[PDB]
Amino acid sequence: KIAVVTGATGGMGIEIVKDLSRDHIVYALGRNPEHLAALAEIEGVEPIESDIVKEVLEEGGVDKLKNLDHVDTLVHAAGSVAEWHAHLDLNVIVPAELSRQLLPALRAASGCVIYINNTIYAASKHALRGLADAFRKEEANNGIRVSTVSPGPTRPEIYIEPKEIANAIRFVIDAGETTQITNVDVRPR
Amino acid sequence: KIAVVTGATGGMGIEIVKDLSRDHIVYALGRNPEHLAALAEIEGVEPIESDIVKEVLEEGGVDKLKNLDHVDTLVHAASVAEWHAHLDLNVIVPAELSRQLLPALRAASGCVIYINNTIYAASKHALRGLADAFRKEEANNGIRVSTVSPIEPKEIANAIRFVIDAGETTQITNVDVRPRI
Amino acid sequence: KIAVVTGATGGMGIEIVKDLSRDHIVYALGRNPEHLAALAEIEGVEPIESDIVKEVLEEGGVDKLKNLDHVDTLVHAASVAEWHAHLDLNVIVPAELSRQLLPALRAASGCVIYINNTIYAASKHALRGLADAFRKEEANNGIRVSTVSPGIEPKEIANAIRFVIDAGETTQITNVDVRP
Amino acid sequence: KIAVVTGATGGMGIEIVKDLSRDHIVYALGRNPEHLAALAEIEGVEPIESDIVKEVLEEGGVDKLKNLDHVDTLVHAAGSVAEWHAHLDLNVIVPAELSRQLLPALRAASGCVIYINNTIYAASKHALRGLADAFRKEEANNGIRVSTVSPGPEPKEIANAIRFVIDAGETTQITNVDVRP
Repeated sequence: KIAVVTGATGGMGIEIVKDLSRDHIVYALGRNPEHLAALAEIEGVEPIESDIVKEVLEEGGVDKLKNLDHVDTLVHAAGSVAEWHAHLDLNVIVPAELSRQLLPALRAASGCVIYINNTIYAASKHALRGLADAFRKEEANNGIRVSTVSPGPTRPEIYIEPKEIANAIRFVIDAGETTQITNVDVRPR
Repeated sequence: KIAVVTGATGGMGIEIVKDLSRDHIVYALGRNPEHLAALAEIEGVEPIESDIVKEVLEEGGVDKLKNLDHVDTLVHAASVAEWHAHLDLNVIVPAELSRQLLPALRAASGCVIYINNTIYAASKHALRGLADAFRKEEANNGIRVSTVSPIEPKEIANAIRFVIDAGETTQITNVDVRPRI
Repeated sequence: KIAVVTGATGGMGIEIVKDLSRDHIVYALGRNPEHLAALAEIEGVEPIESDIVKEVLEEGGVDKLKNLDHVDTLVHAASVAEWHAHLDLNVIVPAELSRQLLPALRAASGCVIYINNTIYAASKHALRGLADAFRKEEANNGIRVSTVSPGIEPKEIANAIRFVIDAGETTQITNVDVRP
Repeated sequence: KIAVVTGATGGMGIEIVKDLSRDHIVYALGRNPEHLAALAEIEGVEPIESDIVKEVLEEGGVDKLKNLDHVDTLVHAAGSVAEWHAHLDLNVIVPAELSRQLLPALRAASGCVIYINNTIYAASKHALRGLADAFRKEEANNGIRVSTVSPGPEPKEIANAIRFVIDAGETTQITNVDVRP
C-alpha cells in the first residue's frame, strides 16, 4: 500500500512514517536532511527533500509523487501580512492543492486523507477544518475517507507525545469499511 | 483494572465487554439475562442484571457497585413520557451514575466515556453538554472524560479501546464515528 | 397579531410583553399574581395565572390558550431533583407547549423564539438541539424558529426579539448571540 | 460618528452605506467608479476609489484613511491556487489587516468592527469566523466590540442587521447574527 506524508521530518511526521512503514511504502516529504537520511534507513521509506509550498503551489506538483497512480494514505503533517501568507499557504492551501493533485490516485485506491489540525492561528485552523469537511462531502461517493486529527491545549499541546498522533492515524486508517473516523480530538494529560 | 459498563447486553455493550475484559475486570450492567449469562463465561466478567434508571435514580445506587474503591473506566452505553424516558436514561443516569462513582474514579484517576426527531436532538446535545462540563469539574481531580459520537458495534469497541490506550501524557477527548457515506 | 410569552412576569418577560403589546394582543403566562395584575394594566395584554410545568406537561395544556385561532409570536422565557426541575422547565415545556400550539402557529406562519452547572450546560445545549430540530421539522409548514442566546438588561433581550420578528420579507433571523 | 465600509459599491455595500449615512460620515471604499459617483450623491458619503487588496496588503494602508483619529464603525463587506489566493486574500487577510491598521482609530472611539460572512468557500467562511472570534478576545479589554453577520442557505436586510448591531444598549453587545432566506 502507498502512503504520502508531509512534514515528515517534524516530531509527528517521524512517528507517522515509522508507523505506516509497517504496511505501506511511504513517501516522506520533509525539510530536515539528517532526519530524511535517518528516515531512509527504514525499509520501504522513500525520502523526498522538498520545499513543499514552492513545489505544491508554485510548480504544480512534487515530481517524485507524480508517478503514483494509487495513494492509500495521505497525511498532511506540514510583518503580519507575510505571516498570514506563510500560515495559510502551508496549513490550508497546500493540503487542499496537494490533495487535488493526488485526487486521481486517491480515488483509484479509495484512500484516506488525514489532516493534522493569535488571530492567524485561529483562522487557519478554522480554515483547515472547513476544508476537511467540504472535501469529505465532495469525495465520500468516490471511496475517499477524510479525517481530522485535532491536537490542542488542555496544558499546551506541545506536551502531547508525537507517537499518540501516529496511533491516532493508525486508528483512523484501520477502521472497517462501513465506517469513517472523521475526527479525533487529542489533548495533553 | 476495573471497568463498569452500562447497556452491556446491547450490541455495542457486548463488544465493549469482550474488548475491555482483555485487561479489566468488567462489571457489566444490562437488561438481558441470557446475554448476561453468556458474558459471565468471560474470565473476570461480573454480570449485574439491572433496571438502570430505577436503581441509579431512585434507589441511589447499583448494589454490586457499592464496595468498589477503584474504577478505572466507566462507559455509559445504556411523548412527554418519551421525553422522560430518553432524558432519564440518556443524561441523568450518566450524570448520576458518574457522581455516585466519583470517589472510586478519583481514587483510580479513571476515565469516563459517554457513547452519544426532537427528543433525539435534545438528548444528544444534552449528553454532549453534560460531558464537556463534567470534564471541567473533574479536570483537577485526575478524572478524564471522553465522548464517542456515532454503525458496526465493534467499531465502537475499537474506538473505546483507542481512547483508553492513550499514553501517560495524552488523552483522547472525542472521536466522531460516521457511516462510510 | 397574537402573542404568547412564558415567564412573562420575570425580568425579561415583562419587557418582552411591553414591546410586544405595541402591535400584538399578548397572552402573558406567569405565576406572580402581583406582576400579573401589574401587566394586565397594559392595553392588549391578557394575563394568565398558570403553574406551567403541571399544566403543559401533566395536564396536557394551558386552558386559556386552547382556543386561539393563531399565534404569530411564541416566546419561551419561562442533584436528581435539580435535574428534573430544570429539564422539565427549560426543555420539555418549550418542546411540549410548542407542539400543543402547533396548529395555531401553522395557521399564522408564526415565529417561535427560545431564549437560551453540569445541569446548566446540559439543558442549555438540549434547548439549542430542540430548537434546531424543531426548525427543520417545521420549516416546510410555514413556521420560523429562532434562538436568542444570551451569555444584560432585559430590555435588550426584548429588542433582540423585536429585531427578529420584524425581519424583512425574504429573511429569517435564526439566532442572535447576546453578551454583556 | 465615523464609519468605514469596504465593498461600498457592491449590492450590500450600497445599502449599508445609505443606512449608516443617517448618523455617520461614511468612508466608502470601492472600485466601481460609477457607483462611487452614484453614492457620492448621498450627503455624508466620502467615496474612495481603491484596489483594496493592493493598498491594504502591499502598500500598508488605504491613503485617504490615514487621517482618521477615531473610527466608530468599521464594516468589512468587500478551483485553483489562484482562486484560493484571491478569496483568502480578499476575505480574510484584508479584514484582519485593515482592522489592524485602524486599530488606533478604533480604540480611540471604542468602536465596533463588523464582519459580513466548494472547498474554498467553506474554508474561507470558517477562516473569517475564526479571525473574528480571536480578534474579539484580543481587543475586549481595549474597548472594541466585534460582531459577525453569518448569512446562510435583500441587501437592505443586511443593512438592518448591522444597524441592529451597532445600536445595541450600553450594557449589551451583539456578537453574532445568523441570517437565512
